[PDB]
Amino acid sequence: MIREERLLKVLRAPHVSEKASTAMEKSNTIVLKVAKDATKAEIKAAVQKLFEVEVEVVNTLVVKGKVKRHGQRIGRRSDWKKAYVTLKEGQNL
Amino acid sequence: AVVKCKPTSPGRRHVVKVVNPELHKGKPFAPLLEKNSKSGGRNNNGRITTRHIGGGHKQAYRIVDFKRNKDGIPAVVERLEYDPNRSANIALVLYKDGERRYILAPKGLKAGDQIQSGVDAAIKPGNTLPMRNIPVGSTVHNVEMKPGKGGQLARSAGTYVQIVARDGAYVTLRLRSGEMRKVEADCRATLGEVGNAEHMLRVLGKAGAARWRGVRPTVRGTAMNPVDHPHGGGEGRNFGKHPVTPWGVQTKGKKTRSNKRTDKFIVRRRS
Amino acid sequence: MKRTFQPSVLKRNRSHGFRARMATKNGRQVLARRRAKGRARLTVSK
RNA sequence: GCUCGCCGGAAGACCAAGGGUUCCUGUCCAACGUUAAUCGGGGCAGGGUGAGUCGACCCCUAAGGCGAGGCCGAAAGGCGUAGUCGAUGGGAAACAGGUUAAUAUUCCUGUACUUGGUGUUACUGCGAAGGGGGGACGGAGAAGGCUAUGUUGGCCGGGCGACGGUUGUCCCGGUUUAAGCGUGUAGGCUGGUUUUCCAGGCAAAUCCGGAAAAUCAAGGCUGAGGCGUGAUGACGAGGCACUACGGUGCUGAAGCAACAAAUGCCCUGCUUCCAGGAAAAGCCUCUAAGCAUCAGGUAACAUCAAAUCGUACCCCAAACCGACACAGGUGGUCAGGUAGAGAAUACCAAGGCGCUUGAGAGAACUCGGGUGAAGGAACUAGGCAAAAUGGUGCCGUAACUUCGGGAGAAGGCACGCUGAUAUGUAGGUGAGGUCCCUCGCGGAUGGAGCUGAAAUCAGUCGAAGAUACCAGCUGGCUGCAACUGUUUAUUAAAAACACAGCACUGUGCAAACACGAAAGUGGACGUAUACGGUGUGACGCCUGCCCGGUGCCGGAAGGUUAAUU
RNA sequence: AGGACCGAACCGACUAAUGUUGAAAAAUUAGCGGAUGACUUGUGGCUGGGGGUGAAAGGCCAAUCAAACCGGGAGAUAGCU
Ligand SMILES: [Mg+2]
Ligand SMILES: [Mg+2]
Ligand SMILES: [Mg+2]
Ligand SMILES: [Mg+2]
Ligand SMILES: [Mg+2]
Ligand SMILES: [Mg+2]
Ligand SMILES: [Mg+2]
Ligand SMILES: [Mg+2]
Ligand SMILES: [Mg+2]
Ligand SMILES: [Mg+2]
Ligand SMILES: [Mg+2]
Ligand SMILES: [Mg+2]
Ligand SMILES: [Mg+2]
Ligand SMILES: [Mg+2]
Ligand SMILES: [Mg+2]
Ligand SMILES: [Mg+2]
Ligand SMILES: [Mg+2]
Ligand SMILES: [Mg+2]
Ligand SMILES: [Mg+2]
Ligand SMILES: [Mg+2]
Ligand SMILES: [Mg+2]
Ligand SMILES: [Mg+2]
Ligand SMILES: [Mg+2]
Ligand SMILES: [Mg+2]
Ligand SMILES: [Mg+2]
Ligand SMILES: [Mg+2]
Ligand SMILES: [Mg+2]
Ligand SMILES: [Mg+2]
Ligand SMILES: [Mg+2]
Ligand SMILES: [Mg+2]
Ligand SMILES: [Mg+2]
Ligand SMILES: [Mg+2]
Ligand SMILES: [Mg+2]
Ligand SMILES: [Mg+2]
Ligand SMILES: [Mg+2]
Ligand SMILES: [Mg+2]
Ligand SMILES: [Mg+2]
Ligand SMILES: [Mg+2]
Ligand SMILES: [Mg+2]
Ligand SMILES: [Mg+2]
Ligand SMILES: [Mg+2]
Ligand SMILES: [Mg+2]
Ligand SMILES: [Mg+2]
Ligand SMILES: [Mg+2]
Ligand SMILES: [Mg+2]
Ligand SMILES: [Mg+2]
Ligand SMILES: [Mg+2]
Ligand SMILES: [Mg+2]
Ligand SMILES: [Mg+2]
Ligand SMILES: [Mg+2]
Ligand SMILES: [Mg+2]
Ligand SMILES: [Mg+2]
Ligand SMILES: [Mg+2]
Ligand SMILES: [Mg+2]
Ligand SMILES: [Mg+2]
Ligand SMILES: [Mg+2]
Ligand SMILES: [Mg+2]
Ligand SMILES: [Mg+2]
Repeated sequence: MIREERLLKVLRAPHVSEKASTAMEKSNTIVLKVAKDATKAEIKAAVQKLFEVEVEVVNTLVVKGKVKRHGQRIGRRSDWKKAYVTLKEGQNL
Repeated sequence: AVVKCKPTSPGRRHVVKVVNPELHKGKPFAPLLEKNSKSGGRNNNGRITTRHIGGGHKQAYRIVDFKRNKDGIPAVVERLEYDPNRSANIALVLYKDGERRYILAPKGLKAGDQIQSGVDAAIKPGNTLPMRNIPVGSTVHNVEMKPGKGGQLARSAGTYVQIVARDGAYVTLRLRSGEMRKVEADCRATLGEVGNAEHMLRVLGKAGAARWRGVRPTVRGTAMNPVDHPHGGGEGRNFGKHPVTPWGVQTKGKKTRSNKRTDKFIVRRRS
Repeated sequence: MKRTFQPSVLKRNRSHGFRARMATKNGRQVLARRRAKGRARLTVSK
């Protein structure tokens, strides 16, 4: 039983974009920004308990941060985790 | 069974092969097999310490019974087999109690023959006895040096040892080298000679044949520079010096044995 | 033609990596020298 | 956009390594791009990488590494046992269709499969660090049976032709379907079963190994492909409608056969040879300590779980190694048509490109090529370079020889197209039909249809029929080296090195010898028919004299002679 | 059968021309040798500088080799320019 605090930690932000929106309309999938060390089970439990929604499967990928340049200085953005989590055709979050 | 190849190609013209139809054409007895990877003449420091070793065919090691300490139980020769690890052929024997072992195949030992080891075994080729129990003048092979240690003398193809005399707890033996050596009379010996005596009649025929056996080429010292051999140097072919090893030791007639511990067991040197 | 540097991450890590340096006192002297100089990158590991 | 040209065993597609956002979209043209640039692998901003089944991770080990104690060493350290790591190798499981600007075996649809944990039912002897089996293994060679794939016919849809002809023996296109499950086939291997005993497998074993009985005569395992199902589905030419002109949506015929056929599969097979061809685990089986109306195992069902990391993009290259957007280097897989022996070669398909300065002119000279009167090596150090030869079939072929060769010696003849033999032959493949049985993926016969060389005779066109690309120059005397190999990466490929063979010599095993102050290790899990060193260098005929000098081997009467006393 | 024969891939490097501030700090083009073996190639591993490795050219040991490279003794010494 994953604790309340861990569940409250593992969710960070929704992922807003064209592909995420299309997943929402078509496959009933919401796309999330989650913690880097958050596992599929933790994401599922947190989504179920805080969004009050029923979940069937969680797909995860890690995004590699981009190396950009700020005034001749090298600088890199952080890696992050993105979750494709599918809702079971009755909740419409 | 010594047969020469027809000269269909320059590398076949001089080849002479020894082929035994008596040998087993199938796979060896698996439970008596072990792996032995190759060294290439390199020691545990990784340095070359014996030259001219490398490459060659993969070989599996056959566990061979050099002790023959399973006295009392008879055995039958099941077949003869090719052994890549040695010149001599090996024989698979089945003991009547159900155990199988490899032994060096002596001259004349064929499938179906019986063998036995012990103090009370008959004097016939293949049987092992203490030399205390073997008549003086018997041709033996696979001779122990220390009791219970296993055969160490006369193991190559075609070799044997002559039991010359027996006085005290010691027997005088004549070795293949011509040396006369005293060994303790409790040391076991197998009657007869080692088989495959035609092994020395083979002609390799080509350089690749020596390469298949894991021998790498030998470079004459006189053909290199003085920095890396005592024989090196010269404008054209020159020698002008006494022949030595790559390490400077005279290599035509200088004796190198120095073992005072075993000097007492040598009756006469090979000369 | 075939030049001298043929990259391989595994071989590079095993030859010059942090674990390899730490495995001998001479390698630890290399690390001590590079820390004393102030190197931003001690080894090829990162 | 329409023409043109180039690659197509790549200049196409996909893995691994390596790189790391170069991927996609919007915007910008300062600097970068060998020119311009509206363009870019450039700048700036956003987006994009979805797995129980792919890989890593993980279980198991090779070479090798590290290494508790240990052995050794001024110190630092070296080596190594029990162990523990280490893939380039062994070990469970997923396919087809569809979808984005950029991911897909990961997403959706449909159909599957593996492993484990829990609950129950029924039955029951379970239990390992141990035993046994298995995993588990080389080169070459040969068929046979298949498939990928191709071509042709049939079928379906469309067409009737810019210029003579084209309702046909005509033109164009399509004719696709998996894993899984069921079947156990061409073929490969092995004789089974129930008894009684036993110096073996460290003890035990009912398992393996050995000894004997009786009985039985067919049991067992393995295995491509095919067929049925999967699939009344999906895909499908084209057609109807828009289009923001990028594309979107609906509908949807035929969807069969014959023949040819791999270097892929059966095949970790079979035949054969000598140079004699990993390990460990998973897996199966056997018991010991020990638990024993419990545990624990087997089978059926229910349920839950299969985490984490990688997944964009280049990848024979403008993204990797070469300072460059550099004519260089870079392991594996895929493998269409015509001709062809072919993965050569020429032209093409799918697909991908015109190589990031152009425009004129038509001097010398330079580079890369074509042709050349008469002569034909006169050139030159030297035929350097060029020119020439070049295929298949048949005929024919010398000295010499180690009897294999020399040899493709040399030299010569035929070669296209059409018809007949023969409406398409020899041969190959083979449907029906009939017959039979231990009934099926069975045998005998039968031969329709399909495919199909080569030869002969006769005609026929050209200067020329191996017409292009492709593709030996040949012969004579002689030095050296026997030969195949190797070498001065980057001026030397050779007569130099090596070699099989020969000889001398050392070495009795704790071998000699080598690497190590040592412990150890190699030699070698070898044992004188073996191992090291040295010289010579296939083979043939052979290898003469000198031991004064130097070295090495043996001897110790005498002389001299150290530490020591 | 074969360190057998012709010939692609693949490995090499005999001749010539070009190039020589190169397209390239060793290549290109046309020819050339081997091409089932003493063959070739991937991945990983071992051998360390008076040392290794070497079918032996003083070859090679990261475009460096009759003694690698880096740091130190070090401002070696220089009757020489
Ligand atoms: Mg899923
Ligand atoms: Mg993932
Ligand atoms: Mg030797
Ligand atoms: Mg020799
Ligand atoms: Mg020389
Ligand atoms: Mg010297
Ligand atoms: Mg001379
Ligand atoms: Mg002289
Ligand atoms: Mg073309
Ligand atoms: Mg960028
Ligand atoms: Mg782009
Ligand atoms: Mg510009
Ligand atoms: Mg860009
Ligand atoms: Mg210790
Ligand atoms: Mg160690
Ligand atoms: Mg180990
Ligand atoms: Mg391990
Ligand atoms: Mg691996
Ligand atoms: Mg893509
Ligand atoms: Mg077919
Ligand atoms: Mg092949
Ligand atoms: Mg991709
Ligand atoms: Mg360069
Ligand atoms: Mg360019
Ligand atoms: Mg390039
Ligand atoms: Mg290559
Ligand atoms: Mg081609
Ligand atoms: Mg001109
Ligand atoms: Mg010209
Ligand atoms: Mg010309
Ligand atoms: Mg003309
Ligand atoms: Mg002329
Ligand atoms: Mg003329
Ligand atoms: Mg003439
Ligand atoms: Mg002349
Ligand atoms: Mg002249
Ligand atoms: Mg002249
Ligand atoms: Mg020429
Ligand atoms: Mg020419
Ligand atoms: Mg004809
Ligand atoms: Mg002359
Ligand atoms: Mg030669
Ligand atoms: Mg040659
Ligand atoms: Mg050179
Ligand atoms: Mg050269
Ligand atoms: Mg030893
Ligand atoms: Mg010589
Ligand atoms: Mg000679
Ligand atoms: Mg050959
Ligand atoms: Mg040849
Ligand atoms: Mg070379
Ligand atoms: Mg070339
Ligand atoms: Mg060839
Ligand atoms: Mg160099
Ligand atoms: Mg020096
Ligand atoms: Mg000083
Ligand atoms: Mg100075
Ligand atoms: Mg002076």
